[PDB]
Amino acid sequence: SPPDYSAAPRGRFGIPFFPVHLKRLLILLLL
Repeated sequence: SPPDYSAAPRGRFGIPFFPVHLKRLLILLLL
């Protein structure tokens, strides 16, 4: 391809490590 931009933004409309805490809820539910 041409190069891409998948370097996830943060501190302005972006994806920090947020799904950790939530997937940890699901893992605990399973546990």
